[PDB]
Amino acid sequence: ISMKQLLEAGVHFGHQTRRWNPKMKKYIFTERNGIYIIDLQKTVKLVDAAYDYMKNVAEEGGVALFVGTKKQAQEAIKDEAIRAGQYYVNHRWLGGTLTNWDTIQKRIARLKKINAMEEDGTFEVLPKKEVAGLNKERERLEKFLGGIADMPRIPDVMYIVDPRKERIAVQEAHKLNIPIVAMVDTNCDPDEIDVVIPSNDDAIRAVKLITAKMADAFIEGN
RNA sequence: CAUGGUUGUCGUCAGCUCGUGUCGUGAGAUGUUGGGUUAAGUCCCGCAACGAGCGCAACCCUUAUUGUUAGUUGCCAUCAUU
Ligand SMILES: [K+]
Ligand SMILES: [Mg+2]
Repeated sequence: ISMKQLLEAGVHFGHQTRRWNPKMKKYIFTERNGIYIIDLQKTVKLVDAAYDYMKNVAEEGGVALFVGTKKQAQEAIKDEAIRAGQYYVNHRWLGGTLTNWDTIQKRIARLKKINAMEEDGTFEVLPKKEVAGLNKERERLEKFLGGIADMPRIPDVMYIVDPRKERIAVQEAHKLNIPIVAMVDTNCDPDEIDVVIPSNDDAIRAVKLITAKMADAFIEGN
């Protein structure tokens, strides 16, 4: 990845100066027009390190979970996770998604069952109300758990966009001692993330750029 | 005022709870709250909650329309007689 690519994607932008986090001074370059500017030099070095780290995880046969519910990041992470073959959560991170993974597997099994009914033809012989109601249930299960329906075990690594937004996901990862690779913004906390990627979380182009790099790292590892 | 069984009562009011998860040193909390909606914890939406159970509802009986099968001890329009 290139510094010009980062700048074009707008990675450098941060949030308001008043809303920053002191720990981010380690990565902040300068403030312009009242908003902080991430140090793209450290960003390039750290994204390369994260690329290498994700590559190692992939080569180990590990499972990756891409997390982002930001309006900007939701669609981008879905596409890249699908492309990489690893699983994703993009609409809403359900509390206990991993700490209560055992419970969530029951809903995933329920989702698998409702899919089989369509293929089998139960829906055809199902009463109007039944099929309609079951279709609505299937829609909710897909909308929430769709991106992780086939995740075999607890992810070996969790990539996150804007942990400050994805507070709950970070907490579950810590509880399960799962490494976190996050797009950290000027108002976030870097201590919570093992592999920090100082970047703007509020730029769709930047999110696509960084997320695609991570997905390519996993693909290369495989 | 040792009990089983049976019953009244709030009240057919919409509540009462648990599993896992999470928060809290702890009793506890969350879900069950909140925006709507309903007769209803009824349902949708959002939510560190995700589900489930007892309730609610539905399945049951009766009443209100009707087809078909049946046509006597019931009914009498078409017919004649009493
Ligand atoms: K509990
Ligand atoms: Mg109920």
